[PDB]
Amino acid sequence: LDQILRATVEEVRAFLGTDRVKVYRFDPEGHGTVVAEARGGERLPSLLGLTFPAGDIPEEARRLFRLAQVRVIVDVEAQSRSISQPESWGLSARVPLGEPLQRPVDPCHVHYLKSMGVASSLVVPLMHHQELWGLLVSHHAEPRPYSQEELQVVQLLADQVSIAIAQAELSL
Ligand SMILES: *[C@@H](C)[C@H]1/C(=C/c2[nH]c(/C=C3N=C(/C=C4\NC(=O)C(CC)=C4C)C(C)=C\3CCC(=O)O)c(CCC(=O)O)c2C)NC(=O)[C@@H]1C
Repeated sequence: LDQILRATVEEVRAFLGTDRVKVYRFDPEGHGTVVAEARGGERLPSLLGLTFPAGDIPEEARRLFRLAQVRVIVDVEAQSRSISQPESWGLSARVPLGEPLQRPVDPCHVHYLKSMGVASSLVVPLMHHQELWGLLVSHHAEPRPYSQEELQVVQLLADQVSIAIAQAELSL
């Protein structure tokens, strides 16, 4: 899979022409690693082989990817801020998403991206069945809204990729 996932990121970037796009594999201990990444004009350094700390994503946000499978970051210019709430109570996957066309990320995450030279990035999850295997994400150094039609291409492409993770898994 590590090999296939590598080629998958090469085709993805092409379709989305995104400067940088990487695949994120989720481990059972919460830790994840980068097994796929592509850079345009060496503009963005390589992070391949680097391990990211799960602490980067508590759990509430991670659930949304498995519950509603929908999350995107708007132009850091719009300064969108996110925060926790006492109401909590997450919504099941049985009921409709009922979420805004956009998702704000707390300031602590805003800078994290800014420090990465990212302004607007789309986060498409890679899952199979009821479990989550990994997470996909595209980085754009410029504002660019998404369309329902174009959204499917990528949103679907990811689903087609997540499916590869499942079928290929049987191999190993
Ligand atoms: C600050 C106090 C906390 C923190 C920030 C933080 N990050 C998220 C969520 C995400 N962060 C990323 C980052 C990445 N993009 C990549 O390309 C990669 C490697 C391939 C990473 C790791 C992503 C994709 C997410 C998920 C999207 C989302 O916004 O949920 C959060 C959660 C958001 C929230 O607060 O609701 C936070 C807080 N990092 C820390 O260590 C602190 C805990």
